[PDB]
Amino acid sequence: GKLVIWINGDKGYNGLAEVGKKFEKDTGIKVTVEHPDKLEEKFPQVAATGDGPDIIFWAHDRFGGYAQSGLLAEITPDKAFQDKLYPFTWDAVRYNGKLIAYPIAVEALSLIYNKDLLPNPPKTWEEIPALDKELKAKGKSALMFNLQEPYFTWPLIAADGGYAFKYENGKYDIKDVGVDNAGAKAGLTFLVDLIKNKHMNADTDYSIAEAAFNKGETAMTINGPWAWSNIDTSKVNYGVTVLPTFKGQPSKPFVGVLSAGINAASPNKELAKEFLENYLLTDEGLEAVNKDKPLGAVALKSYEEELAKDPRIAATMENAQKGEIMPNIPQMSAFWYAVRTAVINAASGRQTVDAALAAAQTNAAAMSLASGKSLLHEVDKDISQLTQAIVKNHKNLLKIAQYAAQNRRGLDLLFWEQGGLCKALQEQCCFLNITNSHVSILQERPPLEN
Amino acid sequence: GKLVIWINGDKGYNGLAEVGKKFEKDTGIKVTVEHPDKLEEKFPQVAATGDGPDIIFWAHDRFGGYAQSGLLAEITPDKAFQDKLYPFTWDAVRYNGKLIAYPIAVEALSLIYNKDLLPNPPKTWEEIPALDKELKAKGKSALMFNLQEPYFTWPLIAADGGYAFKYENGKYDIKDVGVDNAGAKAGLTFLVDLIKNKHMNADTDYSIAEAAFNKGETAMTINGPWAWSNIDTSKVNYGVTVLPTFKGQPSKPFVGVLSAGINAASPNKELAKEFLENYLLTDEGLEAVNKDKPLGAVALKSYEEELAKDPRIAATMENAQKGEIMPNIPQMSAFWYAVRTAVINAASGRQTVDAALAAAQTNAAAMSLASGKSLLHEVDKDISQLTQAIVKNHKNLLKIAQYAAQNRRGLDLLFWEQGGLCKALQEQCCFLNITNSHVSILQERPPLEN
Amino acid sequence: GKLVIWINGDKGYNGLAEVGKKFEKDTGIKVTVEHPDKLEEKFPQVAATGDGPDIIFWAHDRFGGYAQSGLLAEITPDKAFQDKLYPFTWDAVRYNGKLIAYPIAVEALSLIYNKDLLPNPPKTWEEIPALDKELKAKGKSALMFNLQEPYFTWPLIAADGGYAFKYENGKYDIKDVGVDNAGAKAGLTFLVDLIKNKHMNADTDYSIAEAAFNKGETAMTINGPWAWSNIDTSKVNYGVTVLPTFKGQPSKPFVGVLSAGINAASPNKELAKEFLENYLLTDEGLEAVNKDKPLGAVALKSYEEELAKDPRIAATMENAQKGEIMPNIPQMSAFWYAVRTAVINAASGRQTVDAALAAAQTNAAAMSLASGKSLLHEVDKDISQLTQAIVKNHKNLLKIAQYAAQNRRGLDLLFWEQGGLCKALQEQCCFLNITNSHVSILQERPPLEN
Ligand SMILES: OC[C@H]1O[C@H](O[C@H]2[C@H](O)[C@@H](O)[C@@H](O)O[C@@H]2CO)[C@H](O)[C@@H](O)[C@@H]1O
Ligand SMILES: OC[C@H]1O[C@H](O[C@H]2[C@H](O)[C@@H](O)[C@@H](O)O[C@@H]2CO)[C@H](O)[C@@H](O)[C@@H]1O
Ligand SMILES: OC[C@H]1O[C@H](O[C@H]2[C@H](O)[C@@H](O)[C@@H](O)O[C@@H]2CO)[C@H](O)[C@@H](O)[C@@H]1O
Ligand SMILES: [Cl-]
Ligand SMILES: [Cl-]
Repeated sequence: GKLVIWINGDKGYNGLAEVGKKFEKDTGIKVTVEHPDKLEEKFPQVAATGDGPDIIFWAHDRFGGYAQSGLLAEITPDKAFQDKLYPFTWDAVRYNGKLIAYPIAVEALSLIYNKDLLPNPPKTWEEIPALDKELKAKGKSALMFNLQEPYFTWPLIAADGGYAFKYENGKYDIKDVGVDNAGAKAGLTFLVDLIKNKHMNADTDYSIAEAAFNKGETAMTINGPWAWSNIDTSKVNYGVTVLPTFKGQPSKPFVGVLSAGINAASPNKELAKEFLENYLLTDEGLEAVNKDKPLGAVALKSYEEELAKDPRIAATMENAQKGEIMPNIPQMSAFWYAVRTAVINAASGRQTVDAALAAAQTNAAAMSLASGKSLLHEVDKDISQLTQAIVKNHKNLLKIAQYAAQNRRGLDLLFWEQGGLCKALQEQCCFLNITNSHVSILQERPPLEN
Repeated sequence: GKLVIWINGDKGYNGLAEVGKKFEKDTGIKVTVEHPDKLEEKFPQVAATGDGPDIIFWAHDRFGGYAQSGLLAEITPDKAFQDKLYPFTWDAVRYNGKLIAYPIAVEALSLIYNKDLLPNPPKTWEEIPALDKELKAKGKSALMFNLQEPYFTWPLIAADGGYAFKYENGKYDIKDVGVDNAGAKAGLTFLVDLIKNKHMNADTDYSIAEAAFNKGETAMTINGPWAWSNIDTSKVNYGVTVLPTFKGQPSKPFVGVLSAGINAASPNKELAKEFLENYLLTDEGLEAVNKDKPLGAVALKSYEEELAKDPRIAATMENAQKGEIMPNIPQMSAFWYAVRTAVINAASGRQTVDAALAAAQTNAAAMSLASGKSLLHEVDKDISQLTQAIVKNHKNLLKIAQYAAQNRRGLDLLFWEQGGLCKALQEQCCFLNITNSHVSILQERPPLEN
Repeated sequence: GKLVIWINGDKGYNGLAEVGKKFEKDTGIKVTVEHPDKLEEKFPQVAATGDGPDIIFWAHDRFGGYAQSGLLAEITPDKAFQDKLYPFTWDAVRYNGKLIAYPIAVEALSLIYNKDLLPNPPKTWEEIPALDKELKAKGKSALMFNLQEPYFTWPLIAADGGYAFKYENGKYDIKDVGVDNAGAKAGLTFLVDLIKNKHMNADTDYSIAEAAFNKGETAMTINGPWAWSNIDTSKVNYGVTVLPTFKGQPSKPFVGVLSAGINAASPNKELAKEFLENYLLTDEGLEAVNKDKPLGAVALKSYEEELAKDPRIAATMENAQKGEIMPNIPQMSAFWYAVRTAVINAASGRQTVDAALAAAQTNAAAMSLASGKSLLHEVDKDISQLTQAIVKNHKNLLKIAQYAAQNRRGLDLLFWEQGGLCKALQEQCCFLNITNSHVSILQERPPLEN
């Protein structure tokens, strides 16, 4: 009989906490916003047991999976309301020919540079290397951004050719991935060469890249609206514009439409519908959240009209224009996971651009029972070994125990006219009651081939 | 040169032990019947190594898999003998266009109620809730049955729509499952609501549900022929009739034809053929087993004629009539496993009806090497941790040992004119020979990514 | 700026070490040959990280996989050079319609017998049993060979029908395997019957079978050119001829074209091209390696002309003629692995010919997330158990520690006018600083279902 919302801790939550009050005293219903880590992973797990938030906030790309796993309820926006929001963002939230989430805003990474250290930014990726040179001599760097999430480097990977799944005739092809073609390699190798050439680090993430640009330690960065807020507060004269090109090709970023979905396990299913339909998705609702952390190109037509006239937003849309709309299909988590590994491995040097990118593709396929078996049998040789080790420790323990007991025996004899050892020290007596049941249980332990 | 049969401990084994004697002294060949737990799982494992019984008894549904795994021999019933048994039960035991087992009897769950506590039983599922109310007030309950095996609750899941695989044009479609559609959810949610509303328990199984109906603690129950025996012995006036309806739809139970198969690793392959063809599948053979535990609608035409005129049997057939014939395809074990998990999870509340039922479906598909890899790598982070723990224990052990040795040192000095410690206590000396080889082996331990 | 080659330790490496010198002083570039165990497995792993050899030597069958994993560079043999080598061996090294390795020689197992113990060899498999009888009476055996690698017994498995993948219309069909058909079983059962009948052992490998034939302990053996060298040195009058027939059918051996590939991670990519194109693949290059360990039917036309006139080579080609060319497709490692398991299991009796051969086939398919899950959950019940065991050991350790400390306490009291225990023994004091951090870490340990 309440209402709980979940949003990314990197978005305008306190701003949503406000619209969360408008609902409370104007409806009485207590709204509560939460922002946990690994949100996209947590929800599906807690939601699966009937727990979790009534409303979930995340990009549309991973909703199809939550829907496939049957975790949310189909929303029912009255044919009228559907015309308050842009049609293209409605599709982004329509899975299996049905609506599964309320689009909130359109996001697209952009190129943020500090006009005070770089009045004129680079129009090409190819020149950042030599540009970083000049700045490194001055103490700072040229470009810094999160290298932990494929989301950021992907725009470069797609630039010269890379692509998730081919959208063949209004239908994405799962057997048609393109994470390991020419364009792909090209992009990744360049990015890596950047780290290889000390222009970039790899242990670098979000808080690391964010704190650096904001401290003026770097001239460039790649992010989305939500960031702008913290830069303003940092009094650094920044500028938002189109992303650099690669091999003459514009960086193709993956665009996502942040959405609000309704936990199928939710009892307050209408409370939500009305909170989003009549409280959030309003010009004054989108605004409160925006004052907290820029949403970008909101879906509400009325609000986008006086938001689109802003350069930071115009550039975000040009970027999304240059990019592609993320797919819905449940095969995203995999895809994304595949690319996270490639990028991290290739960058960390644990893999090669050619090797990493290949794995990504080939691995998107089914593993034989054989491997599962081999895997199985393998872990056995393993577990078994831990056992004997454990088992052995027990015995030795015992050998030590008896040894101790014996010594203690001689003591009691020395302190006999005292009452043995414990009585002569006038202290609580100790006791070697030693027993390890699991020791045996682990020996019986049937084979894992069952 | 002998002969061994395996049957479920819940069926008429001692009755088969008798026909097992008719074979012995009338052929000399010693027959032996066994009934182990997890029979359907055990056989494939022991049979795989050439061990196990010459003859196996279980429902036809899982024989295709034993045949696929190449565990049984094709039977050779002479075109004449095939007309002693009902044609429809012959199909149930024909895989890949070949015969793999001898059908014994047709089984179909029914509704058993105690006429003395409920003269008139419920014709609908929807009324058991309120009916359980009246009885709970009297001390007993309304319905109780095994909730550990999908077999029992399935009739409800299929009732309003659920289905294993769609039989498209004389061919079952593996890509066409129906464990997560409307009818499915409907049924499961109701069943769960029954437990949710304290009308039913979930930790409840066979022996629990069987002992309750037989003790008169409950008015209803769902089972098959084999059960009737123990009720008779319990002097409870029971009645067997059609299963209740759900949403106006009759509970569709999965019918199985208990069969006898021949271990391909069997040397006494003809001994079997003749034991089943000329000793078991005879009116007097089926009868002996029947006196032990009701087989149901046997396959032997002659015996079914004077068995079908029995209400308990008429109702069993009406039930099977209302239901569907179980598929042969090796993809049953999976399917069944999928539903066992759904039902147990949904009931125990560990999952939701919508979440559980979905898993069942989506999981019937292939997992990426990625997951296998992720899984792999994951278990590593794990195993490794156990190591260091183990490893650490060893060291501490040693620290303790030396500590002990030292103390012992001072003792020998106190009891020096005695011969040290051991000599003064005049007892076998203890010894700290401490060594854990596996400790190192576990350190070397290559990564699991190989 | 160097150059490293990897070849099997069972081939002519020192011979290649020589041609490795011709390159050095005639180019200055230092060449180094290595021969590690599990080469085919090692390379893909080290090559994946950018390490490993610039050139890899192994049969063509597993190159497609290295290419699929993107581990080698496409070679560029000038249209002219391609006519120095036999066209059929060029195909063997062409994957995805591109060249990935330089063919070196064509290999095909043969039948080696000691003319001095068996002037006339068996033309059929069926007679070795009774022939082994006569010889066993004389102290020796009839046939001995490596039973650890499917490569050797495969010629028998394919003889009467077995086959990897069906080559349908210039295209191998992955869904069309034939490791579990009639011919297959036939062959395997016979082979096994050979061991079952004490004519053959199963713990038998290469060094075991090689040392026996060379010591004159056996009259026959199955191997390839590389072997001949060691027999010559052993002064045993051997003979190389066609393989025995099975059920009237000639043993169909799998032929491989030993090839040299170029690590895609290689900086000396041209150094290689020139080492193989102008130094190795020359009549004098092939020769140096040949003096070390027979290559067989080399690919260099000029050298094959005066090599083919040799009986050992004529017979090798007749054998390959009777056999089939190994496929390129990455699905070989699996296939091979599948057959290694079948043969070892069937032979060791851990499985039956019918059961083992089936697994091989059915397992070449995808495993459900279910199994992965079941597997997962299963390992949990496992890991968890090891924990509590470990955990328990810790506690007991502690109980022992305190016990020890206490005893020590009484000692210090006995040796008080000495300075306690440590001071009376005038030795470094011991210390029970006991702490197992992982103990807790392992308790927190989230479930593996994440
Ligand atoms: O990097 C993989 C990740 O990419 C996208 O997530 C973005 C999200 O859309 C943005 O709104 C912002 O919060 O940052 C995320 C990356 O940190 C996908 O939407 C997401 O599913 C995927 O895992
Ligand atoms: O619950 C899954 C289970 O269902 C069927 O097994 C029945 C069997 O047919 C009956 O004869 C009786 O013994 O009880 C079983 C359930 O306990 C399937 O035949 C079986 O394969 C499946 O696992
Ligand atoms: O037994 C499986 C194994 O077979 C073939 O390997 C042969 C190789 O071709 C020969 O040149 C020689 O070295 O011995 C090997 C078997 O020990 C396949 O080429 C190989 O991939 C496969 O694993
Ligand atoms: Cl002690
Ligand atoms: Cl331990």
